[PDB]
Amino acid sequence: QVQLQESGGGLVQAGGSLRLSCAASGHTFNYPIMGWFRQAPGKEREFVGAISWSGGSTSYADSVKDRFTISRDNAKNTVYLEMNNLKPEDTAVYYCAAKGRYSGGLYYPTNYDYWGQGTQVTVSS
Amino acid sequence: QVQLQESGGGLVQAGGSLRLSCAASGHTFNYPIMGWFRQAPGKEREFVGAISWSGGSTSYADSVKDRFTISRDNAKNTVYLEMNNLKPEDTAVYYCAAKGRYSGGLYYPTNYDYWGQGTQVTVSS
Amino acid sequence: QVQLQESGGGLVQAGGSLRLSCAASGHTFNYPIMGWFRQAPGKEREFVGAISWSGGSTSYADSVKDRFTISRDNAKNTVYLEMNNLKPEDTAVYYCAAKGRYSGGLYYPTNYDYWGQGTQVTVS
Amino acid sequence: NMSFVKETVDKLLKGYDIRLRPDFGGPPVCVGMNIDIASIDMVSEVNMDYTLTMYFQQYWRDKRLAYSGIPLNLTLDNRVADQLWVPDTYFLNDKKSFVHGVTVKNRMIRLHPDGTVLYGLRITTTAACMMDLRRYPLDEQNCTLEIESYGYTTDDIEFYWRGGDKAVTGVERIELPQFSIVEHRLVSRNVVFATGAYPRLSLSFRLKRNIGYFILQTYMPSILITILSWVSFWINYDASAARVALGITTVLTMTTINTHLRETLPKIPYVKAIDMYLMGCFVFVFLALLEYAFVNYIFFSQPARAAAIDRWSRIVFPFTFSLFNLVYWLYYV
Amino acid sequence: NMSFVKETVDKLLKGYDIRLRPDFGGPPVCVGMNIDIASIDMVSEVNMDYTLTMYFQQYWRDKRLAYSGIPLNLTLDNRVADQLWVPDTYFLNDKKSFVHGVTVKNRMIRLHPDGTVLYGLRITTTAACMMDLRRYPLDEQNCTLEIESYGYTTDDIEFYWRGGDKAVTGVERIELPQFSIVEHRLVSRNVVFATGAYPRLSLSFRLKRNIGYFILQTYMPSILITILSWVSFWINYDASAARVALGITTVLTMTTINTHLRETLPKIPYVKAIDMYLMGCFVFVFLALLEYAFVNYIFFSQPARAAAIDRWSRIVFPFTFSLFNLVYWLYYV
Amino acid sequence: NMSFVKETVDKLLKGYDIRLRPDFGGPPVCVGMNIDIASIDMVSEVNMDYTLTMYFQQYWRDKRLAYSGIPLNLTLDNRVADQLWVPDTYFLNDKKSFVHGVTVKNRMIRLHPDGTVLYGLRITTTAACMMDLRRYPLDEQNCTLEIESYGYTTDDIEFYWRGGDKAVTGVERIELPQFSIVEHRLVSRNVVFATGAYPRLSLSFRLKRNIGYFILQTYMPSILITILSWVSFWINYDASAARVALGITTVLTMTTINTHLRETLPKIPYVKAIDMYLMGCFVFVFLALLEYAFVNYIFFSQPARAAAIDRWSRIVFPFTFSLFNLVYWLYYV
Amino acid sequence: NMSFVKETVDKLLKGYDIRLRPDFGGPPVCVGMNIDIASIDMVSEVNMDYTLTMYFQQYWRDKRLAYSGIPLNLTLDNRVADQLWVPDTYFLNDKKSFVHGVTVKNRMIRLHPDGTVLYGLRITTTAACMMDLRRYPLDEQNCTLEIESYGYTTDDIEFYWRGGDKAVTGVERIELPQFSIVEHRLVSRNVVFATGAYPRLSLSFRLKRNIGYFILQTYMPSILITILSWVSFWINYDASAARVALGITTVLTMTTINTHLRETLPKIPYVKAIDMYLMGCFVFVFLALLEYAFVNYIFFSQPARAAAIDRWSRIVFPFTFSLFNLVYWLYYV
Amino acid sequence: NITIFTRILDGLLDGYDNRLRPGLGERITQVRTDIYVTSFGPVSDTEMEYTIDVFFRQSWKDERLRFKGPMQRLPLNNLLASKIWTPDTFFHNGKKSIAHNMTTPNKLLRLEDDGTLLYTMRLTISAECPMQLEDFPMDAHACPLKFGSYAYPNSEVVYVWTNGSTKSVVVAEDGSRLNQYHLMGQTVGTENISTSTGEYTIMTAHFHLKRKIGYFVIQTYLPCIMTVILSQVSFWLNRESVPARTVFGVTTVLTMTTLSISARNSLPKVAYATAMDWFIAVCYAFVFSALIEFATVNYFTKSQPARAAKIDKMSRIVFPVLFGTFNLVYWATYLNR
Repeated sequence: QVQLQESGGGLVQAGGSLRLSCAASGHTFNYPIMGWFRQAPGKEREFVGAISWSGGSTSYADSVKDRFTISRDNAKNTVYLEMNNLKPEDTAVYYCAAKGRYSGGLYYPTNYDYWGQGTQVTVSS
Repeated sequence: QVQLQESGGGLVQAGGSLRLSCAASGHTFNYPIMGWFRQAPGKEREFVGAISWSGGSTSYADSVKDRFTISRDNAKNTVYLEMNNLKPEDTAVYYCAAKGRYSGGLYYPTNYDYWGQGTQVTVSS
Repeated sequence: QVQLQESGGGLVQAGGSLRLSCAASGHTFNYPIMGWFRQAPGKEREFVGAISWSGGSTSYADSVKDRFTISRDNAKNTVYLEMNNLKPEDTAVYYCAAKGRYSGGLYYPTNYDYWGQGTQVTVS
Repeated sequence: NMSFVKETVDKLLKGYDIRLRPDFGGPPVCVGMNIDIASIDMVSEVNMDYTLTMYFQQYWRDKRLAYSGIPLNLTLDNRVADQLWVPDTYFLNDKKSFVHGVTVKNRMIRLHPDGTVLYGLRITTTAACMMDLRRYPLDEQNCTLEIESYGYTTDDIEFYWRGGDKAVTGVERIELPQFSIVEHRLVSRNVVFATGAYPRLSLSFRLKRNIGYFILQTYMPSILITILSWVSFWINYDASAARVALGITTVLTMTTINTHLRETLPKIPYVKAIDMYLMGCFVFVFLALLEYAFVNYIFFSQPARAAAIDRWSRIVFPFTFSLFNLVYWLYYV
Repeated sequence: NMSFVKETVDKLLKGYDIRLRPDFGGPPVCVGMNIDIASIDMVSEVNMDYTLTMYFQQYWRDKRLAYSGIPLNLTLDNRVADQLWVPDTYFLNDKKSFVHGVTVKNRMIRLHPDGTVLYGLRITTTAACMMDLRRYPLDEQNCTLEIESYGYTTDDIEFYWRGGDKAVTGVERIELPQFSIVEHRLVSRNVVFATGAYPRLSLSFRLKRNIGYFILQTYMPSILITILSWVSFWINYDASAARVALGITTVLTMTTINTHLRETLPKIPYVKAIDMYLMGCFVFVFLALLEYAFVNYIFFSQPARAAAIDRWSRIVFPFTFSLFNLVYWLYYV
Repeated sequence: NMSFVKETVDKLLKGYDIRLRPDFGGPPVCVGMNIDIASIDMVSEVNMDYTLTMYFQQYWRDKRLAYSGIPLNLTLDNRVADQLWVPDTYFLNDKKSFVHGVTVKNRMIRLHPDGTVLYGLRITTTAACMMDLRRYPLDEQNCTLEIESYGYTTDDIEFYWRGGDKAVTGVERIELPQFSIVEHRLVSRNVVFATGAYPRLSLSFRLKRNIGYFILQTYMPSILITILSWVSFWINYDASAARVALGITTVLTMTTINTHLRETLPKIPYVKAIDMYLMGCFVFVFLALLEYAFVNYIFFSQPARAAAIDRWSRIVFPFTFSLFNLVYWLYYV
Repeated sequence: NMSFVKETVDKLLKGYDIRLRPDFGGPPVCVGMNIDIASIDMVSEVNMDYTLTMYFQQYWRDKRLAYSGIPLNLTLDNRVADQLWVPDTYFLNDKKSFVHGVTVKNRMIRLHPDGTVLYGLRITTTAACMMDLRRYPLDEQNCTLEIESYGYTTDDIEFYWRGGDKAVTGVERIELPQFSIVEHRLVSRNVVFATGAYPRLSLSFRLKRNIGYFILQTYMPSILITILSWVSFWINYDASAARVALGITTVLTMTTINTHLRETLPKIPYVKAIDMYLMGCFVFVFLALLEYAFVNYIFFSQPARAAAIDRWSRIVFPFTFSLFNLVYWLYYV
Repeated sequence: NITIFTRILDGLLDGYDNRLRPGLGERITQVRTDIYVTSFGPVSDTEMEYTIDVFFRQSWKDERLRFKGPMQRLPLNNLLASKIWTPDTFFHNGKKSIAHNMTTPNKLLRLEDDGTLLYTMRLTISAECPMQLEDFPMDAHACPLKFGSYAYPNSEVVYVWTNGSTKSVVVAEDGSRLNQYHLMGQTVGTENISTSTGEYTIMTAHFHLKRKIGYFVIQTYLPCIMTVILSQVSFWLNRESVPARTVFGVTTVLTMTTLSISARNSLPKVAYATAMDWFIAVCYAFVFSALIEFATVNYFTKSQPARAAKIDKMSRIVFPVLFGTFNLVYWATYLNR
């Protein structure tokens, strides 16, 4: 019912900067929180960030404590992901996804319903 | 004191479609849920479907799903029975009735108080 | 984030009567109840009195019952210690401090958060 | 006979532990549920919640309880429920609930020789649901109801509905005055918390606003004051001291509608759809008083300009306001 | 003697099971009931419910309890009720109820040597009933009360009233201020749910509105403003700047009646009968201001037309409004 | 197997005292906590409190409970909680609270072979917090929540959070309409009463007002009445009997705003920031009526002075009021 | 060691009667109390009551409880309170109270080897106090709190405070918005009922109104309308049709103040001090309209009398009203 | 010693049921009853109920508690009341009651050698009373408080007042917080009400009340008469005030209406002919009537201003007379019933 779409791939040298985006559609009122992950080239995904519907809070994970700043737009129904000082351990696909309202903890991929096909970002030496 | 009126049926051969309707007369406030029957000549009484008071809510039997539609309106306070997909096994005197507000199971014959009688539908091939 | 500052003390002989100044700066509403203190040179520190922030109430130690008084301001919100009947046992450096809304009984020193550099007040 | 049954129950409870769920080491239990709705009481947009009353039923199958000698299917008193095992079951989106205790506590125990146990209740629940009031009052609300276990993980307990064309009845008994019922959906998930994966069944249904009332409340005032703001164009300017008496009143009247009608309204920060509508009708009576404001400054220059203003006037307001309706009543529906 | 009775009761309870209804395998039990009404507190059209307080009584006949040696008919304390069997009984159309526990819990146990057991209660019940407000306030309400068993089917339990000219007393004690009592009816059904057929006794009674108050509230304002809208016809047009001061006020006054009198009213979406009435008196003062609107456009053409309008005027409004009464006050009664 | 576990629990409870905390003579117990927040219901500035609903969890380690023979990690029913030791834990700044008892009492017991005990709850709490309304409504509120033991001193019990980047989750689920969430802080103190030193963990978070609503309520009326107080300067004095009709109305309108808008407001004695604002706009329409008051006393002396007043007038009010905005909207933000 | 303590408590409770107070035949018990106040919630002049929350503590000395072998001072769980003796203690001037039961019931048991028993509680109390509103709102209220035993006479039980400079703490934590705290007093009586003499401890404290708010509410309207009733004296009588438009409005405005401001007020039958004040300002605007009433009857006789009235006028109202202030603001303070 | 009482206590409790009244097959039990009103509560006119706060006391004689002990007066714990027998007491109009359990449940047990029992409770009762508001706000009506024995007929339990018929009910001094009303007198009485089960015994305590009249005069009746005299002195205004009294006589009906709004603000809903509304309408009809005295002039004084000197000069000595005669008739009706 709620269709999602991202943009913003590319490749930078190590330590650079990059920005993401994710579009929304449909009855988005029933999905307050949106989030992101990274399917590793060998492994499964791991949590990185989540944002409230009103745009207030923005919880992170322990490795991505004050590494990446991630923001909010109610008007364009977009989420913006500012990566800075990038690492060679960040070459993966960042999938856009939402959560139902009364729908469990923040870190769990099984929880989410809708999924946008993310881009494959890489980084060099 | 609530007296019903049944009219609108006849003979249609196989593969046809026939509409029937039910007229109401009496203190119609404490009978918010009107319903329908069918009576096979060899068999017992059976339930087919019923309707709300506001009209936005329906309920249908499983076997006779996808061949009838019920809708009501307070023009003459009448209920309507639509048409599709005639099958010759359904030769049965049909019946129209209603139910008190706190009067129980909506699938069963004996829960209903005022039975209307009227037109049979005799079909063939 | 309360910043405080002391002034008013010095070298006063016996029979004196003074005032000190705890300079309440920064936000105040998080810390209503404030109070004063004293500390002998060798003996451990102790409590003298405290006030309601709306000026409704004071409290005092039993040894200095009815002898010291504490002011209250709404304009600059700073407090003062006006008194009479000096006592030579009161030779102590003085201090002011503040507490949160739920931090226990008033008599105990470690329950308070902010501290200023006090004035040496000596009986001569 | 009376003699067989009393010692039969005592064999079923001598040494019966209450602290453990059945089939403890082995496979998880397979519990089915069943809901019959009596009525929905009221919906508070102020508190974002609603109140219903249901009939709540459960199955499970304990091998610890299996009589053999009686062909009948038993029925016990509700005080035996304190001496049996029940699964923990709670409602997630609730605020306050209770069990009716009118003469006794309304719960039912029914037994079967295999071990099938039926457990009925009767619960009134004040459950909260979030509302979107962007399209107020031409809105559709989706207020839900979710059911969870509390202590047991998905390795022990298994919720399931008893058929999607079943297990939710009493639909047409629902009579809200203000709303109307559309659709039913039934959900089975696997929600994972920090402890472990828990099962959940969810009940959800739409709510559609009955539109044919607020015209009588909100719209028909704001319809007519636009027309009463058009009286002055047919008024010849000899009542120039009395034209403004209309123009003060209508602007004042919209202020009353902005406030006295607001007393019958909820309180959200973001802008409702009727607020843009009441913004629109407020602007026209604000500009209709600004007709006479440009009259009295250049009437002394010439009345020939003032003779043509009501030729300009009554060819604009009965079309810009009419096109204001077709923007309004089509962008929503 | 004191000595016989204590060991007599202990023989009646040693080995007495509480988990089973009497005559378990055999015929169903035959339980009669009895209701005495204390008072009805209040009727909320806002919440569609009412609150009464009754005396609730029951019979049944247990062969497990049959003393022989005492000619008297016993009377026990209410704490023995936790050591006996009672039938499950609840109210269907209720919202909240309780049992009065002022000094003790108000329940009575009375015994008989055959086994006839009397069980009294005292329950205050907030029961909901649906209302029809098409003919508000010239309406008749039928608010009911239904009584069911909960766990037992019709193969075990049998409700019956103790005579139709009996078992409901305390009728004339009922004093509602607003309403009046008309008629009583007693119902015995066999309601069938998905589990099985259940018995039901139902209590129902009419409610008739006391009409002689809302004239003082609603009608006598709307009577007089029609007459105050008729002052202008006898007013000669020299106060043409002051005629409109009546015509603004009366249209404004109906708006206050549309709103301030609405504060003392319930909230339904469909149109009440007084709303058509307040629609009618609003139209006449809307057209009475449209008397002077056609005056001031063609008075400059001729006053001879304007000299005849009050010949047209006061021969229409005191008959179309009077015929508006006879449509109104006869279509309802 | 079923056989091992029942006698295993009975060995764990035969001779288990409930009256004493574990490691009684020795070192103090080391209890960790964990809070998950479901939602915050409402914030009453009238009562200075708020209402939330949390998931409350605890650890501790009893050596009295240590099974050995089972590799699994156990899970028991909530009725065993009346046969174990729990630490006393209460909320300090509350006014009324309870535990949800919908089907059972929502509490969880979980065991581990070393002795690690997990104890869950689900509590709705109405906790009070003091508010400062000097900068109303451009304010920041810091409403807190504090947790204490009751009977045990710091020599027996030791509260600690389970990691500062942990133990408070469910943040982004919080949806207040009126407010917004900013920041979290976690506190561990040693509060000393007259009896002895007690431990405390505290939860605190900011509240920021959503500003974009009260312009629609409070400001946009008071914006426009300043402009409607400026109509008279372009009005030529021929309507000297009708100029005052504006000047009475605007001063009257501010009185309605002083009172009818006050109905939607809290009640404190000290002066709110909007009160200085409503004092400011009241003064200008009080002085705008004092324009015409000095007109009518010296117009008879000369109209040449009265010809220059609107040269004085409309060069002062559209700048003193505009500078009144820049004092207002910059002293706060 | 764990071993000593469990059998020690069991020796203290084997054969311990709960039905009797200690030292039953001998001297009366000597129970001391101790109160710490958390906060006072709200004061309703409508209901004449207030709501606080305290910490309630007690001492006594039972010789039945005296351990010897342990140098420590014990601390037990609150479930042992149902197996000990407590004195009956209730509040006299209350209306509804309860004990907080958030996770457990907040009560504390502490022991000592001599037999000194400490018993803590945490009670929220809605206590009623009578108010005098003669000097409203320049009043001083003395709302109290009284504590009694219930069953025991003064031959068995002896209340006493633990030092007058003690036993009531948490004073400066009290933050009422509306009031202010002045003074504390502690009372010990011997109240005699029809049964026998019973002890009582009483807590009492003053309440002083924060005066600096009602000027903004009540006075500053009634200040300015006196000045707006003085506009007409500087108005030359050419607006004789527009002078009355002031004189109607101000008399109407006082009626709104008599009613709309009354909505924020309590309800007593006797006359408040602000009512004499609102009677006073109502009379002057009633007489200011009676200025023009004597104008229009003898203006036709001569304007020379009417030329001198505003010489009579503005030398009386700015002194009789000013002396009306000095009667008002000095008779109270 | 304490131990001496315990064997006397527990040796007494053996073989004592609490399911049977004493003298079950034997003679009738009498019960003595004492009521001590602590602090009477407020009255809501809308809901016809009132709050009362009592120290309710009961007393009777048991045979099965006699002993031979030293102390002869035994104050005991609450929990023995669960173990011993008490009779029951409901209230025939008790809508909601509370027996508090603040630190303990407020009960007491007191014993003697006779087996005389003392068993008291602290109740808080919101009971109801029907009102006849036909003479509002000049009412003086009785809101009683009946109670009787549940579950026991006449031939088993009889209620008797403890003291004589005067001294058995004690009102406190200051606890009468009758803002709105005023307390008049007390009256007790005993009855036998026959119901469906059996004929019972009934206690009755009337309470005569009277309203504080000194509020609604200045609350309501002044701006009535002020607006009346606002219309009646206005006859002495100029006939040549041609656009002036146009606006004037309008608002004198508005103020009269808005006063009737506030009059119907605090008034509770009835279906009666209330004497206040019976006074509002006459007050309401006179700015209705004296409007016509001015509104006739627009049709009249340009036609002929000669007869305007006939009747309008008479108008100054009619309408203030007839209103003034009305108030003498009105207050004569109600102050002496």
